[PDB]
Amino acid sequence: GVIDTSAVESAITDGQGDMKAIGGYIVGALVILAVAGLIYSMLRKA
Repeated sequence: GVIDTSAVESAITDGQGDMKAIGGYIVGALVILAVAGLIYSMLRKA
């Protein structure tokens, strides 16, 4: 019958399992591709 010591286990128990493991790699690849776009910026002459 605890209303706070047990809460800390709840977060661990409920950390977050739902496509977060495989899904995290998919978003990471999108960020590297945006970096290549800067090369076209040379045409801007800035």
